[PDB]
Amino acid sequence: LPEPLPQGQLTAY
Amino acid sequence: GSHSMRYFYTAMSRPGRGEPRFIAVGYVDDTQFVRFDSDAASPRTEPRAPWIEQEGPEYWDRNTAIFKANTQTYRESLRNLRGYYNQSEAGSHIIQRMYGCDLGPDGRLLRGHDQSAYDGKDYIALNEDLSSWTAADTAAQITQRKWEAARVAEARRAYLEGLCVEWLRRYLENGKETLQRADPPKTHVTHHPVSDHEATLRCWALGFYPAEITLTWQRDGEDQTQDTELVETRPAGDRTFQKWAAVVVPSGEEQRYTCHVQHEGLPKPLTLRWEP
Amino acid sequence: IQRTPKIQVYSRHPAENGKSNFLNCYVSGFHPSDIEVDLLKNGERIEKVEHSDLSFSKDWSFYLLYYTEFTPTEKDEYACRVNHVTLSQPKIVKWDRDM
Repeated sequence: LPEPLPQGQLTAY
Repeated sequence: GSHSMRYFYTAMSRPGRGEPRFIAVGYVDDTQFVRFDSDAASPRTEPRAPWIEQEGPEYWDRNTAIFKANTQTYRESLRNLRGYYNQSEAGSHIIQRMYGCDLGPDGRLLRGHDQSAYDGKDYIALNEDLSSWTAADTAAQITQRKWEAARVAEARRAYLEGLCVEWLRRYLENGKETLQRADPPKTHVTHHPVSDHEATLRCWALGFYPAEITLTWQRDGEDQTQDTELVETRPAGDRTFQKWAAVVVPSGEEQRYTCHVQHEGLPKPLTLRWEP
Repeated sequence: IQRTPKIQVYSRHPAENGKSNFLNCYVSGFHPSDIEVDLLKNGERIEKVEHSDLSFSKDWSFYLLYYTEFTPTEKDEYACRVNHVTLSQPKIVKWDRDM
């Protein structure tokens, strides 16, 4: 299973 | 013995040819079990190993949501990195990410991994402590600061120590008949005369799983590292792998050479010679 | 900045004339990921060739397996044709059953 999405938004590079 | 799970993300920009493509693949050891491709006619997470097919629709939709959201964020990230490096909007660039967990033969978490590259060069990595970052340069330091501000490492650690390990153990059980089965190499030595006083000895290893293997030629019990031609281990296409090692030997000296094979599927390490 | 692909052409099983097999072209060690790989039968491109999903090694370089069913004979010539940004001309690698 891949890393689940965080509560807020994914942090871009 | 030991086991690992890995996800590999590749995001590729292509100015004038649509939005950046995002591809994700998942492996357990040397077995791929999942794919996602943003370029597919209908992008969705897809099974690539028989033992993952039993997972329910909630598994597949969760994966798809994750990879779809990542697709969008990686496009933003590619724009960001282009800026960090003052690069033209005309070039194609690539972000890669590899992450996952290792287990020992227990199997408890041995260590977590989370590493990224830009255009094939190391960009940023989570340290072994799963708490701090190594940035490759001043651009990657910008990425580091915003990951530090967003508590990214904390999230990475929780995943790597928890769900990564839990799901790896689950896959290892569900696919035990293959994932926890080592297939030994089938071996033989071929002889090819090249000239009147030299011949090639090629030591073959075929049908093995996992890919980890050591093939070495010795002359009088001494390793021939610099004189051994060693091809890259290659997949057969049936889960198994292939490799050969070759040495050019003086004709008549063939029996002074021994091939040595090490693989986890072997009851014992093998010593082979040419059998005329 | 860019890495040229390693190319191996080979069969899944030991080649036996008149016996159905799989012809493989494994390209690896390359960067960036865009690559063109054709399998040739007597110089002519084979239709319906499949490939593995894009993945990469620890050094970040990409690898792919292209493959199709084939039935080896004594007289049929098989090859891989590979193009990449690193290569000025497409590279043809012939299948040698002893390789």
